[PDB]
Amino acid sequence: SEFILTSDKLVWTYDGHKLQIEPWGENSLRVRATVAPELNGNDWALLPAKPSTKVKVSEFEDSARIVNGNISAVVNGRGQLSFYNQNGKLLLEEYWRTRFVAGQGEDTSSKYFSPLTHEARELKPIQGGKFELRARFESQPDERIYGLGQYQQPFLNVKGCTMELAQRNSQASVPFMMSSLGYGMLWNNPAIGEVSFANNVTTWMARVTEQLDYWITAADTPAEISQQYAAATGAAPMLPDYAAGFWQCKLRYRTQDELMEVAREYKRRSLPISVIVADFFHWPNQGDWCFDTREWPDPKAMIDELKEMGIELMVSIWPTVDNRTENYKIMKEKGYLVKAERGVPVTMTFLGNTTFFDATHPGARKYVWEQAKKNYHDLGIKIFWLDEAEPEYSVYDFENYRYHLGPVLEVGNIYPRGYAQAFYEGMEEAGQTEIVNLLRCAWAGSQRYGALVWSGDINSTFGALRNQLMAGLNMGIAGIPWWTTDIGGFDGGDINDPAFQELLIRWFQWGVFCPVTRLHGFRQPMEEPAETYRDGIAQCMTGAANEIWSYGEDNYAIMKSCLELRERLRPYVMRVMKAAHDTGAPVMRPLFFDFPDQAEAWQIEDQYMFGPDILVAPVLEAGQRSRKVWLPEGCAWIDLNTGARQNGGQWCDCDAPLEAIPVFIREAAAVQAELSIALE
Amino acid sequence: SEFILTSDKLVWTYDGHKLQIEPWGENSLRVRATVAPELNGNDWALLPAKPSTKVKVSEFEDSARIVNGNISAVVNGRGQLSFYNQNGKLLLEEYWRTRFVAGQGEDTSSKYFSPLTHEARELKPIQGGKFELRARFESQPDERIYGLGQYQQPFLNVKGCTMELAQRNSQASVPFMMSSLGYGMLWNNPAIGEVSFANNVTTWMARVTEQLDYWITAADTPAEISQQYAAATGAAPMLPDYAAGFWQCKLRYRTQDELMEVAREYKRRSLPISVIVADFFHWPNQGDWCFDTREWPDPKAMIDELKEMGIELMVSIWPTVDNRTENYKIMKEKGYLVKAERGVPVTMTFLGNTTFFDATHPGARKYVWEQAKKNYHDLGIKIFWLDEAEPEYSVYDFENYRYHLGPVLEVGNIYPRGYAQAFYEGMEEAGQTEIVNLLRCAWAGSQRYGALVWSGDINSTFGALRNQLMAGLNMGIAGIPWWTTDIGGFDGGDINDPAFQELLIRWFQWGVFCPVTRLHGFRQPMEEPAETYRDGIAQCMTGAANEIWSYGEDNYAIMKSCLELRERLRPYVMRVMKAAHDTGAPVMRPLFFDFPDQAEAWQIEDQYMFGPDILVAPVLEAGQRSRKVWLPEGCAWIDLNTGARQNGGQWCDCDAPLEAIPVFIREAAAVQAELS
Amino acid sequence: SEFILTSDKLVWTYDGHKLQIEPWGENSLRVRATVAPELNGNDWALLPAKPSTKVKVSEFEDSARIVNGNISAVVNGRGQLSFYNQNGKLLLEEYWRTRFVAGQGEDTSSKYFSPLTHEARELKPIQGGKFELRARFESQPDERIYGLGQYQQPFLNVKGCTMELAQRNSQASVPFMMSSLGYGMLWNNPAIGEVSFANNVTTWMARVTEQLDYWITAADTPAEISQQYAAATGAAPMLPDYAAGFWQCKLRYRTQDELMEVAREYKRRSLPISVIVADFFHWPNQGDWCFDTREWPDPKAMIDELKEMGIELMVSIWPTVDNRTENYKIMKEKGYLVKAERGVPVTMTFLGNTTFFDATHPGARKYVWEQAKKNYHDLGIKIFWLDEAEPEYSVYDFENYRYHLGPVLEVGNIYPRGYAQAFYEGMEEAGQTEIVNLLRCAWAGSQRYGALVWSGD
Ligand SMILES: O[C@@H]1[C@@H](O)[C@@H](O)OC[C@H]1O
Ligand SMILES: O[C@@H]1[C@@H](O)[C@@H](O)OC[C@H]1O
Repeated sequence: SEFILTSDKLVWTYDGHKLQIEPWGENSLRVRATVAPELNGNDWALLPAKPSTKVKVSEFEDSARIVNGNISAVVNGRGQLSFYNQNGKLLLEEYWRTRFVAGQGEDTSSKYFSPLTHEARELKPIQGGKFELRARFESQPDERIYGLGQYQQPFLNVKGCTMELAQRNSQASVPFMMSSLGYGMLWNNPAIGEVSFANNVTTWMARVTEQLDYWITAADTPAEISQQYAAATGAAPMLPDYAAGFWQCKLRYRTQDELMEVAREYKRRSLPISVIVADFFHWPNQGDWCFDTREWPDPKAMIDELKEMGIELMVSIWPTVDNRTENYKIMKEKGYLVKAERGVPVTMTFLGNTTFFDATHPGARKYVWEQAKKNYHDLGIKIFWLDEAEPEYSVYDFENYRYHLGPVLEVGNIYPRGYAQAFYEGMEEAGQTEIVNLLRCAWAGSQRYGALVWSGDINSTFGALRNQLMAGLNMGIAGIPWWTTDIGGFDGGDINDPAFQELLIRWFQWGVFCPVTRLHGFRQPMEEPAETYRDGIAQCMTGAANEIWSYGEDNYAIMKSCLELRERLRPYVMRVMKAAHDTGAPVMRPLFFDFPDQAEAWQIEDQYMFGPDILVAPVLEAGQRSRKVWLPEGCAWIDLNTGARQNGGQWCDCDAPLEAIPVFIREAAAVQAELSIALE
Repeated sequence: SEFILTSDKLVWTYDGHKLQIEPWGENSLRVRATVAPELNGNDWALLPAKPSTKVKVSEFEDSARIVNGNISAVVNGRGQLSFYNQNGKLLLEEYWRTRFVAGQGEDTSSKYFSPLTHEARELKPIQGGKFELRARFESQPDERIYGLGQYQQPFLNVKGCTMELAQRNSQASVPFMMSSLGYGMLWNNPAIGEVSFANNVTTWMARVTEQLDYWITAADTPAEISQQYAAATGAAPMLPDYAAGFWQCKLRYRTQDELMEVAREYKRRSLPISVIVADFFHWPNQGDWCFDTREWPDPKAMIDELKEMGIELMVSIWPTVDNRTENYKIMKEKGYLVKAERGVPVTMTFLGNTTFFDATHPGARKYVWEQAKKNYHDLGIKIFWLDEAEPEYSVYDFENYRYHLGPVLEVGNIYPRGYAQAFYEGMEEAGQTEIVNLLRCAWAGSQRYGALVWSGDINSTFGALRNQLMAGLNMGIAGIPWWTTDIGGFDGGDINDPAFQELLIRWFQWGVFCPVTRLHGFRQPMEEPAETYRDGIAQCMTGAANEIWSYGEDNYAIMKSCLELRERLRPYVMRVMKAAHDTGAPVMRPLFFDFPDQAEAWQIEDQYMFGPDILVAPVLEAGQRSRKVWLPEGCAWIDLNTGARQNGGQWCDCDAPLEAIPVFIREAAAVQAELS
Repeated sequence: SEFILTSDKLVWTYDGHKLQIEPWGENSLRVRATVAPELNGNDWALLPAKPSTKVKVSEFEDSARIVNGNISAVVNGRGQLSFYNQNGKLLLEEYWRTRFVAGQGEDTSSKYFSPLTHEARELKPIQGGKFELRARFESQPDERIYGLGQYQQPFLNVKGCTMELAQRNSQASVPFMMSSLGYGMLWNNPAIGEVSFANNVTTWMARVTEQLDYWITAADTPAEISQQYAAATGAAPMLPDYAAGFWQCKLRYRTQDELMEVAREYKRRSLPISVIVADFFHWPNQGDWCFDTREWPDPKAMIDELKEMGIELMVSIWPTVDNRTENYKIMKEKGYLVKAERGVPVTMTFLGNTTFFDATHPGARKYVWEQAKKNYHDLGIKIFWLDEAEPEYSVYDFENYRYHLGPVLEVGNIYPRGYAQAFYEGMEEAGQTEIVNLLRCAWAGSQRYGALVWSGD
């Protein structure tokens, strides 16, 4: 057992195991461990640390301590690590269950004493290869845990849940967690694996990795933890003003004329609309990244007319390259494609045999961007829909694929970040200052590349709606403030069905109070294409209509008033977006973000704060026409739908007719005067 | 998608996947699934089923259904399975998250619709080999889960916990679970893996296996579930009388004279003592399985004097075979040893380079038994301490070891069952009835081989005591009624330390109300052997004394009264042991076993029932001199220590002086008269 | 298909596969290939090359060519490589059997056209890991092949033989071959593997590696090839004069008295004797690296008398460290031991449970040297018997052991070179010139560390 200490770094070593703990921003430490000769140069999501104020390394009781403001790490003589805040409260301790550790007998008075033989930093060597990593920590009885990204499950607090650390359609692993004990932790490792916050033990796992790497931070409030995390992995940029308005989309406007008729119809009805969208397969083949001139005869004319109308066009980008295209040949020559480890060299079989571009290859990123620049951005398109961003392998056999940076098992989760990066850096280089792209997935730090994330191809049910609410709130805690969904969900909504229409309205009403308000879906009844193939290329179907007038008159009136409300909220939304850019605060956030000292704020999962001034209580059940709403203590609240003033610190039994979900405004906030509050 | 239905069997198939559901005892079904050409012949823990008269297989719309009494299974046209009780209530449903399944689009109105692509029955092919199995089930927000064996954790209800399906010192995987929703389930698969009862999904995993195999049972009460499980995997036999008395042990009586002096001191003071124990390294070398005559000059004379005193001798058995022994040579010739897949052919390095005998090899079982028969059983020893039963690899690299029945990844967890079987079958064939052996580990069905399990080499702390209460209760739920601990814990207790002495008293008081009352440990200050080596063989140390007079007179009086109390309890213990044999009920039970209709019985984890008539509320903290005790509704309760009558259905603040823990007797139960 | 050419380097690339060919000494080329982003910094046995002044790089038709004195490499537009001497004679040709390669159809008039689909440079990805390498070359009907090291087989010419690229007691993989066609080739890769010079195809194999790396040289005579190889991997030093005399040894002189009785009896009979040897287990325990004073009560007096007699003492060094020793404890603390990947942490069980010192770890080399220096070299011992140099695992499960430089599968064969290096560098640092140590095993370049190899048990 040997400490190698300096005035601002704590190293411990035994039998080739090196543990290194150091400052990494105010109130924060980075922890790395390896059994390789040295630590490698991989920083993954961590940006360079701003030098720390008042770091102190010391020795006591055969241990070493490193303090960095509000956090301290204690490594004992057996190499066992625990973290404390400035008040001496335990935040996080390693889980050890051994009788012999670091060449020493374990202390029999400790819960660490056990014949089971579990290590807290298990770097299990893979034969012929690298290491399978398990980092074990003790569970704590009181601990509530948030963040981790976007998971399809009805749990805000994920203590007791196990999350796959992998990217799949409708899932985003963004492995920053925030704990009710007053710390946050980033698992700074893009390897395929798992995090289980089991009641009996916390275990983070990487299938293949070179070393343990995580970042841990402490503060007295959630807001400070979020700010410290944004300083560590990057701030969201400022949202462009157009992105706070209404986004109209469906699967799919098949032609220029079809898309333009929808846009004109919105303007004819004097309805708000800021973005309209050309979904996938508007192109000749996958990997061409251009409009098919047969269905889209004059894209610049479309874009020019849309600009007169005050509407931005977004276009679908797919990361797939079909093996019959010119770009396949060139990208294959240059090694810009992902590779199958075994079997046929095809990563996806949707409407052709395609291979994903390698978003971890800087050359590939630049190649794909410059195709998009030439064929889209140069025409005035300022938003890209970066779909299939995981990427969506036809079969998720992560072991069978390899990237520029290594096997998908080792580096796979960073793919969506690189995909976002390709377009952000490219667009910034082309002179665009405010950049937002719609990403289906993300990793830690994706926020810095202007990633507006949406929750993918979920089904159209109340079950899904509930899952999306939890996922979006957890995404915000994981540092992704720009987040949205397909209003109505993606799959299964028949436009004539009363059950789906009710879901649509509830989801739309929630959508008004999401970071971005975006209507999209694959509506039934679907329509097969006229011809199944053209030039040997399989043709893409479309769903039914998905405009706000497509669901009858009564529903149109509700959705129209939702659009008008969203317009009135735009100034507030932009203030909250600025605060996200400035402070790392999420836009939609759990009640505990704004009211951390109130017990109920840590228990309630079916309410949230849309910025600091608006309390939202969505309706998550079919048929429900009332619900209970807790009003936080510390201010009075104005009921948006009735104008009644309610004191904080009580439960209200709120009416929830089909026409409105319960929403309350913080009394005397600037947003109160910006809204029209009717008296009923 | 194709159903193949008969009068008593449901089969579903698509793309080589075969799902087979059939009756397996009353109110029970066996579920199997494979992508191999056919199901194999491995039954593992399941005994032959008594034929069910009431089985009914039906087809309706696109689905098929099989009912066996109080359980039914429905399989839809997409091969997705859920279970219901006789009232039609959901017990358990598979977890599917796909857009396409069984050649069909998934229903978009169902929570099963998802692009994530998780199957409920994932048989993932291992390249060049067999399958990595994951069986996924939906979680339920109100589901509380018990059993699974013996885990070193402070949780009775294990909903939210993840348990490793592996055997290590102080852990036993016995993978039967009982749910508060009204079903029990056996994972009938000995593969290394894991069970995660996570809030978001339940996942059972097997690292290497040929097929999915589980057994599920339904009843309106826990008692019926326990009974149905015992019919599935085997009844505990009848406990022999002598096992209900006091078992005296320490690490370690180094000589015949040392052991005999302790027994003589117990008799000199007219104290109860039923079993005395010779711990490990009383032998010349590992794999000799005999007394070393230098320290044990006349074993027959020891056993005869102990018999005159009314005491049975138990002896340590280690499954290790040192490579310098004659038995290593012969066992190596016959192929009766465990094999390392890679590296030096050594499985443990404790006091020698040893290799474990293969408890899954029927020949090796017979060989080891016949050695123990010749050197011990023929002398009159009739209890064996089957230690290191996991077995305790120096390094738990399960992938690096192989048994007769296959790689340890595929079959490893059945080792302790085979180890118990070797001795139980051997002793039965030698004419012994009512067999009991002290096993350190178990698998499903170990109870049928007379396995008294103890919780291994835990530390001597109050934290450990708390874990042991939970583990023992969960072992009973998993069908292991004969269970015990080292009173005082194993490791770290200094006999002169007041703090340890307090723990010892609290643990002893609890041990009186355990299925077996057994004093053991490795007490400080330890003593190194005089000679480190003798004939090149590393010599084993000892701990300090561990007799009831070794901790002063005040503690002596307390433990003496504990032994006298245990003797008065013996007829009740034998009644509860017979009930365990007859009905599969545990001996130490969670409150919900006897009071399943009462909410508090499913919440309280620091009280339990010692049989149906005694409520026990252990003191689990240093310095504590009182505690809250919930008294179940439906009977009056008699305070064991005051004789006071208390009505059921209330919380009482109970006196808990150092000299007694709170214990209550069901009013008018036969044991009331027996105890005062 | 793309060539990236400079005046002294040929690079070809397609789909991330990079092939790099460059001069590496007179009449010699280095060949490397990888599918990683770039070539790594591992040179293994190759010393830095003296600059070649007349190197000529050209492109013609769809091909490219690099000439360096007596050798030239030609790479066609499909990335297929062949070597020629100054007379235009074919030396070595890659083995390809495909219908489609480097994005192009294969030529149907060539023996390379085949549905079999074998590549000459097969970097087969290991799932979650690195690469399994096979480098295939055409066999040639009258090629005779020599070198490769020390194999227990009655064949000087090894055309038609298959040699394991692994170290075992009585075997040494030193993977430099000399062909009768007039070239030499070093497989500059320490991975566990195989070289088969089969009549139908030549295949070099590496179980685990990051990249292909070999060195190839051409000349009109063997003597020139041997000279060019010594310039590439290092010259043997000058042998000390005592090493040409008679070395007397047995298993084993157990005591100081027994050894000295033999030495004196050689002198009493007026017989020549230059070296006498103390074999293994003259020490208290494995990893102590000192005389046991019970059997060897005054080592200084022994060495001084042998010096008067004109005799050098050599002593047995074992690389094993028994787990009861003080050096085990310290070497474990510092990470200076070889590690088992699975199972008991024991690499050899001969007369105790021992773990090998990691001869690929620079710190461990220095640690073991300094023990031998304190206990042997400071007393006047000038020769070390570096036994068990493979090292001799009780079980040769190469997949189950890992070194400082990586898994034994990737780097294992360089261990005996590091073991030699530890003592050579240490003795040189202590002021000794003309160093010779008795090594049981070797890799390419072991000669530069004064390695007198013997053929084992
Ligand atoms: O949102 C959808 C996206 O997730 C993908 O499946 O491509 C079509 C889009 O409509
Ligand atoms: O209980 C102990 C057992 O678990 C093992 O370690 O052998 C010695 C016994 O005292």
